[PDB]
Amino acid sequence: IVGGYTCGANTVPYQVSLNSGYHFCGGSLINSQWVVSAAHCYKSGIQVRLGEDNINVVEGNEQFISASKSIVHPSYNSNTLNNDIMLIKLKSAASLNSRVASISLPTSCASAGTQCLISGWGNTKSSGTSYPDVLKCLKAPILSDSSCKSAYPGQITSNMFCAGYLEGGKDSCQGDSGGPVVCSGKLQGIVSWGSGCAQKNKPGVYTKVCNYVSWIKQTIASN
Ligand SMILES: N=C(N)c1ccc(/N=N\Nc2ccc(C(=N)N)cc2)cc1
Ligand SMILES: [Ca+2]
Repeated sequence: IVGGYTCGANTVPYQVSLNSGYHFCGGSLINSQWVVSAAHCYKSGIQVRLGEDNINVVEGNEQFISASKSIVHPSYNSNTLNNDIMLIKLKSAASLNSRVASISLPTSCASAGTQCLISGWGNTKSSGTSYPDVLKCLKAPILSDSSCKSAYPGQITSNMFCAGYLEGGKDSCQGDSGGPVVCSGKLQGIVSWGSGCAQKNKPGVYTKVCNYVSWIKQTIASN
């Protein structure tokens, strides 16, 4: 997260870190046994780390649970990142508590202008690299689809939206991938992609979760 702020320990209790020996993506807990992340975060041997704040220090609220199953969206296209969404089932149910909480799926889509909370342990620099240890947060509005598609001609699909600040300075970034964009109490976005980070006229691109709620619910119900 570039230009964000320190969330505060466990203030984003649905935020998970996906770990394969190191943090490599965020993900959002959607129930005790399921995380949603970006399909581009897919790897074998994922451990989901819940209750994390400082991802490099055991602070006492963590639950580390291995994934039993990863389900990448049927139509995920890694070239275009269209349908950049994946479900990860945990080997065992997370113990839900105030610091490890699920986030509601949308029942409908969010609108341009809606303010969202984007969070992650991704790079905090737009030039160069600094990875934070504690969770970073960014409040960012959903941008009109037209500004999104103007920003990234030929790359934005109906399964994507832009959020952030065309001015630059405030964005998600590498390492935030897969993490939540939560708007009005619902997971509306997954950190998906962008050009660099917090660059002028290159807002964050986010998987449009509300397109996937049927698939998520059906997939979870069947798995
Ligand atoms: N500007 C953003 N919103 C944004 C930009 C990039 C982004 N990328 N995530 N992850 C990512 C993963 C791997 C590489 C790599 N092969 N070197 C680079 C980036 C996630 C969000
Ligand atoms: Ca920790």
